[PDB]
Amino acid sequence: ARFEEQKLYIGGRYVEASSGATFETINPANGEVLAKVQRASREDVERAVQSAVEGQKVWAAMTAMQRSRILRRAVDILRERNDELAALETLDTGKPLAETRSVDIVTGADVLEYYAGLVPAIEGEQIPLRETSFVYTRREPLGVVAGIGAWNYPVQIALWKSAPALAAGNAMIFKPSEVTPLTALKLAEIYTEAGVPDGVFNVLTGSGREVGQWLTEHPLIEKISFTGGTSTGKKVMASASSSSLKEVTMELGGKSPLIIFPDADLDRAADIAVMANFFSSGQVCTNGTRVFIHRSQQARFEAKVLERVQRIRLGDPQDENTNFGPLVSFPHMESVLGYIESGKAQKARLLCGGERVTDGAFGKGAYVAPTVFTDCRDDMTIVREEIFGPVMSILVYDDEDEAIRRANDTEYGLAAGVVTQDLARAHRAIHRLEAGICWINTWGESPAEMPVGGYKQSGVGRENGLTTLAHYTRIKSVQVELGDYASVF
Amino acid sequence: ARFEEQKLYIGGRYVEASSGATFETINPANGEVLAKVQRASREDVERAVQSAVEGQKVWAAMTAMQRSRILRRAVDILRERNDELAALETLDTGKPLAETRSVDIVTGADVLEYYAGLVPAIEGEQIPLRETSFVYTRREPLGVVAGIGAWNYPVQIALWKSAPALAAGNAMIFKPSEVTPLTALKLAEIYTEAGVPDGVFNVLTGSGREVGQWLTEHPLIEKISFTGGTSTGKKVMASASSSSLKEVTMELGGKSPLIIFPDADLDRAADIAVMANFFSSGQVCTNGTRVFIHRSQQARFEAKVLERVQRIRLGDPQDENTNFGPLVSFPHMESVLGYIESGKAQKARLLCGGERVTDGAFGKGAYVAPTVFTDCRDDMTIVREEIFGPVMSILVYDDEDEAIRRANDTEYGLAAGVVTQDLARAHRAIHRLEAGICWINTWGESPAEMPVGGYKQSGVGRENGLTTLAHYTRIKSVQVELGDYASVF
Amino acid sequence: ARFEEQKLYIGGRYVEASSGATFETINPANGEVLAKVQRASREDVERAVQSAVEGQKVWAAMTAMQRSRILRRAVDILRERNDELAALETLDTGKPLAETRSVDIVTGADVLEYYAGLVPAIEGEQIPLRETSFVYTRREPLGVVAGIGAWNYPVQIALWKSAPALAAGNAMIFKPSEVTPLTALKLAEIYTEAGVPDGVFNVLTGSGREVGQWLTEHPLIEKISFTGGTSTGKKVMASASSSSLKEVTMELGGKSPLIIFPDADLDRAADIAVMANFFSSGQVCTNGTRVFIHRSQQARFEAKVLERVQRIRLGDPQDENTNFGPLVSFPHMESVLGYIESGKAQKARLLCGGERVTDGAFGKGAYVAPTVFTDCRDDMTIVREEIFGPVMSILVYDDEDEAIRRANDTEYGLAAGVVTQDLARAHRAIHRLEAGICWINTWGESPAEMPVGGYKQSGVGRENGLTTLAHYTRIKSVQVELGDYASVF
Amino acid sequence: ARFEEQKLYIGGRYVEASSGATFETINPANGEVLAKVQRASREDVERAVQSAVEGQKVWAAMTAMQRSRILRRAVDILRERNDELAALETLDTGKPLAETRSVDIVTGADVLEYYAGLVPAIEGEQIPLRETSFVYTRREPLGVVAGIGAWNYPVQIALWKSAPALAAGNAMIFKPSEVTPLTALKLAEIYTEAGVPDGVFNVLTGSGREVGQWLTEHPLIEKISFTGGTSTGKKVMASASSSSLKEVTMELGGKSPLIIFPDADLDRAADIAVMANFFSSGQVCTNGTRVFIHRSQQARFEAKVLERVQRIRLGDPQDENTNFGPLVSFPHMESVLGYIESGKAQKARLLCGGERVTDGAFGKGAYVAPTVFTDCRDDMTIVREEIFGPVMSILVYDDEDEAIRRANDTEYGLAAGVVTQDLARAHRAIHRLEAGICWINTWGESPAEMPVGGYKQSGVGRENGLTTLAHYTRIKSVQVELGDYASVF
Ligand SMILES: NC(=O)[C@@H]1CC=CN([C@@H]2O[C@H](COP(=O)(O)OP(=O)(O)OC[C@H]3O[C@@H](n4cnc5c(N)ncnc54)[C@H](O)[C@@H]3O)[C@@H](O)[C@H]2O)C1
Ligand SMILES: NC(=O)[C@@H]1CC=CN([C@@H]2O[C@H](COP(=O)(O)OP(=O)(O)OC[C@H]3O[C@@H](n4cnc5c(N)ncnc54)[C@H](O)[C@@H]3O)[C@@H](O)[C@H]2O)C1
Ligand SMILES: [K+]
Ligand SMILES: [K+]
Ligand SMILES: [K+]
Ligand SMILES: [K+]
Repeated sequence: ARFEEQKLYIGGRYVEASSGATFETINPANGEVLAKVQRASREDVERAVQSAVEGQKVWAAMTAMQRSRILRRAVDILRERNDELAALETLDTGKPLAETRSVDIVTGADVLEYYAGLVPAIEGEQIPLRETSFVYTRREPLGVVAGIGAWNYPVQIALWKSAPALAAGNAMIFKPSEVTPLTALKLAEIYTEAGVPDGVFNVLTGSGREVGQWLTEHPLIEKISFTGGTSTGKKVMASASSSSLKEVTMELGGKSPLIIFPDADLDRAADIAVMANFFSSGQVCTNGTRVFIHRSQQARFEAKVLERVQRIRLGDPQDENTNFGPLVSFPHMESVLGYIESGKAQKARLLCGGERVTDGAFGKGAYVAPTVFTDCRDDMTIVREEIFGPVMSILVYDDEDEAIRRANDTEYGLAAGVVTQDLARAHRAIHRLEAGICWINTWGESPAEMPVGGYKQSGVGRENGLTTLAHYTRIKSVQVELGDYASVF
Repeated sequence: ARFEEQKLYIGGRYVEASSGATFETINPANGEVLAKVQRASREDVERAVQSAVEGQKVWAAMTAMQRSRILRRAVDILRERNDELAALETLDTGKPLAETRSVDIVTGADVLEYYAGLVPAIEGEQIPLRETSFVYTRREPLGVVAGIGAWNYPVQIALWKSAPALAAGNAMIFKPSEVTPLTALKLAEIYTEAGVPDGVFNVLTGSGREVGQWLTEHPLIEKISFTGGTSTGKKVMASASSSSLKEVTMELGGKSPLIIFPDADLDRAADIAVMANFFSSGQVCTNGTRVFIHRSQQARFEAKVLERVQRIRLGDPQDENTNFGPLVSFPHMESVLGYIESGKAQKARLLCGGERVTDGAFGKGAYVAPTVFTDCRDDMTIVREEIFGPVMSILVYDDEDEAIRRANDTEYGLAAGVVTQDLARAHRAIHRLEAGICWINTWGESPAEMPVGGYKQSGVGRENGLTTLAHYTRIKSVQVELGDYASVF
Repeated sequence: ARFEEQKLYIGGRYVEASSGATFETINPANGEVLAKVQRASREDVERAVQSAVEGQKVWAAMTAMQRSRILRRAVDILRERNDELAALETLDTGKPLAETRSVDIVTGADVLEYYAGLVPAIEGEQIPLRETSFVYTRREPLGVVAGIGAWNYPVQIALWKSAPALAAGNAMIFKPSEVTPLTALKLAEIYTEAGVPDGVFNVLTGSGREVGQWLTEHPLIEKISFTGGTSTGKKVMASASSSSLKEVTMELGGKSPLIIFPDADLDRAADIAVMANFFSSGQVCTNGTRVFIHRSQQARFEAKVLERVQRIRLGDPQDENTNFGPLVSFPHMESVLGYIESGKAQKARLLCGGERVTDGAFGKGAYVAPTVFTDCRDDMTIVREEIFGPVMSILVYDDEDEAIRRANDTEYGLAAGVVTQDLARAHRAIHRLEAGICWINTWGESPAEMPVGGYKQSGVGRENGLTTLAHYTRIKSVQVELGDYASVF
Repeated sequence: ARFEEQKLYIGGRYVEASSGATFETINPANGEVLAKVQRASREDVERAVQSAVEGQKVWAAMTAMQRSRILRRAVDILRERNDELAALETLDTGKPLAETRSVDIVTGADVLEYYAGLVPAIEGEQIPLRETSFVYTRREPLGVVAGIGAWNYPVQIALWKSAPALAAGNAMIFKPSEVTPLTALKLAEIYTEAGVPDGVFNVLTGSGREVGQWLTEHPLIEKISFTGGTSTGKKVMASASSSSLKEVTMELGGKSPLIIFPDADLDRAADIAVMANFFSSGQVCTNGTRVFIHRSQQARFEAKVLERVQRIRLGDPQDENTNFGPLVSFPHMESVLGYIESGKAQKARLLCGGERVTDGAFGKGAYVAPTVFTDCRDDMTIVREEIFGPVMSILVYDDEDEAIRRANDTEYGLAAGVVTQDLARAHRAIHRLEAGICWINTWGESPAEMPVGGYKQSGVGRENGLTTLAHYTRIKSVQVELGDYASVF
């Protein structure tokens, strides 16, 4: 009701969907309906694929430096419109304005800026075999690719997916999460306004079980880049494989361990622990939700965490002084409380929070308190399963190697981190920790240069860094024969 | 009956399976039963996984140069045992001794030799962010991986899969094709005898719908490398994804185009065409089974092909003078004849062959004649579908761009090739042809340095070359923070 | 003088030289003094180094993307000021405005734009040795470097040297040729205006015998990048070497061969030959001044060359219709006339030109007519020596291997090119030619991505491409021991 | 003489010099003449170049894997002959058999083994410009190169220079130090015995003033790789430069700092310091001859050094129990004694040694006792100059930035190292140290994978690692024009 009805974006403009259906997006801070949003039909998918196939030909036909200049213009527009977009993202996600205006668009554009600079650097190889033959490889665009977004960092994800895709000369059809479809459409406008050819970046809104599914099954789409839950991830990846043997990137969930070594500065450890659990109200996939503390440090560490949790400024996300907002959706809140209850039921020691915040106004949003459990065990549900809400589990150990083994003891493998002042501990531990994203004495920083993604069931492929650009191309090997050809027949 | 009963190979030795079942492998040249072969049970898979998990730890703990030296020793043994292995491969596949002793083991060991030299070259990156922080990446072994083989080049495939896997410090459990399980077991012996730790290369025999399936579903196996039909490929890839989100390499089938440009030397074109269709009795996946000839050259080209087909020495594969043997299996022969019949039924012009060779002795094997159809059309079944037997389809064109468009007009994309003496034609055509493996004025050569694999539904990932070694590792990003950490809380 | 006296540029501004000496730059089109120019003293060099050492620390302390953004801003300014700069360069060099407006600044800025995007891509390696030790490398700035320019492409050369230097975090002190000091001072203003810190790009004017010598001798300068004559190159490289063991880049002269094969399009061949000899009035280092024609093509090719030479618009370089200006200076003209005279004396056949152009206004300038000699012999002075003027030598050959051996029979090795339609001959010929810069069926194009430089006495090191960026850093290996250290004592 | 007269090695065999001049090599342990050695004449150099030019063509014409196999065979032979070679090297250099048996040949062969595996990995780039033009690069051999060796690690240095040279398809003419010519001649026999073509590795004996000079001046040699003193390095590099513009590699001397931070394990620190000063009797270029100790640690650290020095087994290098031999020659000894005398004169505090060892057999040798000076000052001769003998200078510091600035305050920059347990200090310190070879908590280890070389006046270029292999090729860019060529004329 707050906004005009949102339409699909195809061929450098808004078009009417052909399903007759809509859905609504809700501000989770107050329950207000933000907008009616159209549902893409199976035929709308077809339209967007045809648009993308054509746009990609125009885009790939431009020179590298031409793509580079256009993507830079988009970066520039993103910089200037940083605050408008953050405000929109705060409305849609409930995340504090303090975060969206300094992180979401900022780090999204950083990656686009990075890749824009790298377009002329994409190169194949040359390999001499003998005087009369040699080989060269070509890195060619995949063609049409599809991105599927999650709801925790809507625009950032769109950017981190579309940037390398477009830089490598592909077209992307992007499906934002049903929960957070607003910023994705703005991004499509900005691309068009920067000079990105019609059809190169199209946005389809709708549900994953339909639109997402249809993108995953389409025989003309070459690759799917997905970000979401491990369970969904497996279904998306399977449908992508069985339909037409597509390429896949999977950025999934985790239960990332944070190991505080017994020599650690507990102030730093505590700051890290709280950042690794309560930023974006605990809705970051790389969150360090299993915190290992050595028995000699438990009491002091718990106190230091407690002092920090107590000063967390939960509040209205539109207030600049807020640094902890509501969760993204009332149903997701219900799921987090469900997990919190299991922690209580399973005799984990509640250190703080554990409840919904219902006091005046807060009752109108989906606010869960920053919750900390301690004296947890490896068989607890809060320790084994991804919660995706502000729930830290503090776990005690006595042997550093035991801590590592337990850290590794999971089907997840997204992130890991250690806090220590010791050279040998830092590097030796990090080397044995089975995860794709590893932090020493810090947490959460994810530079454009740094390739990120999960080990095991936390992912397939990577985002950011040089490697990701390469994986939005396909290798063609060309053997040139300059001498004679011999047949056995 | 010819050989002892074949057992599983686990932990550097032969072990009894626990299914109680066996199957038989047949020499397709004479129908003789070569050997009873044990069927791996679900519990045998578990045993091989546990063996592999342990072996991989020993192997990965050795230095790079230590792995290098051992893999070189294996190469050396492969060189010395080249003729024994070829003879065995000829018995199992029906492929001429002329091919197995100069190609199969030779090119298999070449790739192992290549990768052996490259072990100390595997490196991560280093990226400075600022005076107080930097990033380094590590390329770490995947751990336990599984190879699944096809029956056309049994030992070569095992080698091309296991070489980069082992070089990157992984363990591989290999499942050869039911049709051709013999050489894979020999390879396992040779690895052990070269100094490869127990469990690093294990072989399970059995059927794909069982053992293959169980490997694909296992939660402790990190990656599946598969080589086989596109249809099977899609099922394997989906099961690999849905079970535990494994990494995948898919080397699948194709309907690769060969375009003869109107300036081409027709002698060379004909030699290429016949090599690209009748080597290994037409059972090569990269076969150029759709041959485009310009209307001005059709008559002369057909004659030149005919002169070459007529001198093909079909015969007993154990005779050195044979250069065209039977197909791999009587059922596969029945399938090829089925396709041949459809070509006749659909009014394609039979140029030669088209029948089973039943004359004295040949009636005891599964021999199909080298078959050539001409005046074919893009909607014919022999033109649209992979036959995997000695069946060439000659197709006529008038516009070079039309030829390219038609070459591209398929869901396949494994290989492509052009014959021309013109600089501009060669490179411009090859650039527009949608395939991973592209030949100019030659066919079938696949050097260790050259990464090979399909576009579209012909594959995911690559084999051979530097890139393949890298993809048997996983990237870990490590960010080292050397300065202060700032918390918003 | 047309312009005010030109001062040194040190620390983000113009400053007075302390030599009390000047020289003048003259317009070679009319003999007018463009400007008095100050000569740097030793003290001024010392000042420039101090300024550079301080600038470099500030520049290096910024982040990659900060440097990137600043260089991009410089690109924008160069794009805007393209015409002003072109006009100034035309005054200083005598090159036609039609060239300077479309080549010099455009391609200079192109290279800067390329490197600006690459700054965040500069990466070290990481190598695992064993569980308790690993290595990582850093690519660190060299520090302070010096670029010494040539007079034929003054601003372009300043840009191709300073771009990777600055992109890699260095400061550069640049000394333009005393013949063309004007545009380098403009570039320095532009860098400063773009946000490049004071001291990072300083310009010293003066002679090679003084200022240039002092730069190569200075113990605080880490690298000299030099473009100019081979003889001078040797002296510069020896002084850089023996003084303090500096790294060096040398882009020197050539006598590059152009081989026209009997299957060449002769219209393309003649276009290529003329472009390869008469662009910038033949003052391009990579010029194909030895043109090999097959005997069967001689008459026809000479006629085609003559048709093109006759329609060359020799004239006032400020007239937009001019495409052939005077030479850069009167003494250079005289040197070229001497060579021309030598050609007549040694009985080459003059096909056209061979004389100074003196009619009307031309006598006030340094105009040499486009000159073609034919029936040349390998022992002729005009065939052995770099003339650096508009003088083509046509050499007849009978077979292809003979042409190649003759092409290679020189101490030079800057560029080479072949003209042919045959696929095999193009690549095979090019692989045998001993030159760093090779063109097939074209000439002169030098994309930012393509490493360019000389073989043999034509060069050391490269410019442009990824490699050049790397060669403006130095490698530091860091070995981290995480385990025990064993002493033998 | 112990051995027969040593001849030149040219073209796969020994040949007579044409100088009619000889010199002798002497065992520095007893003063005995080991052998007469022929001096190469200019004609002999000319012969060696001709032989090399022809060998290189044969070598380069083989395939990568053929070269690889041949170098591997050389590795095997070196492994077998390790003890014979060690014993010979001990005779020529005076280094303890315990070092030569376990370091010199082992690590020399290690590097050869590394590069042998890398030959097939040498690759060019391919860059697409537009649909009608692309670029590929070739990495071509340099051709004939020369290596000039030093006397402290004769065979190792011959191996580290020749390995990448030969791996990249070059021929190398090697001139060992006149002080230690014996093992280089052995290596040449071994290469030939392994299947290296005649002329590919030739050895010339003689002096630097003659033979070495003639090699740097020769117009057909493409590159000089030099290891030795900085002063000589400058002369060599200037002669290589000014003669014919050769590429150069310089591995020069140093005054490398070892910084012991207040949080260091002092037992490790003392072990590191002693190893960094007294291994090979202190005749290692990367030696940490400036040892920085914090004031609070001074007394304790000196005592720990003294305990280790006192148990050094100075003795007959042929005794396996010896771990500290004499210096390489009597004049080198005298130079070291002069430096020691200078240290006493300038009032450094002698902690131990400081004298020639003359008792019994020792007087027949060039034995200098392990010497430690302490309370040194930055302006002392022993602190500023490379002594290249067993002389440690201990320098006290008060804060960490002071130590680093003082470490950096030198024209040298070969190696640096820090000892500390702190994570942040280790990396931060190392990043500020101006040296090409940096060790954290260790010293002296130089893996084949790790690029080693000097900053500043300690070096130009690198040895070992991937980069060094690349720097033994030259880059040729090839631009293929597939479309029209436009001329302005
Ligand atoms: N790696 C990281 O950093 C990550 C960062 C982001 C959060 N991360 C993950 O995101 C999850 C939140 O999402 P969820 O509440 O579980 O819904 P879903 O995971 O299904 O929603 C994701 C998207 O999938 C589309 N979708 C749904 N079903 C589909 C189907 N069958 N076929 C095709 N598509 C389908 C759907 O429309 C939506 O757009 C968390 O669990 C985190 O693990 C980690
Ligand atoms: N790219 C190239 O070059 C290639 C080179 C080789 C031939 N190439 C391909 O090989 C095919 C021949 O094989 P096919 O007659 O169709 O049997 P299948 O393709 O099923 O046999 C392949 C393997 O899959 C295992 N398997 C079967 N079902 C399974 C299941 N459900 N889960 C898990 N595994 C399963 C099975 O046990 C066998 O080992 C040809 O069509 C070529 O395209 C191209
Ligand atoms: K995975
Ligand atoms: K695919
Ligand atoms: K050179
Ligand atoms: K230097």
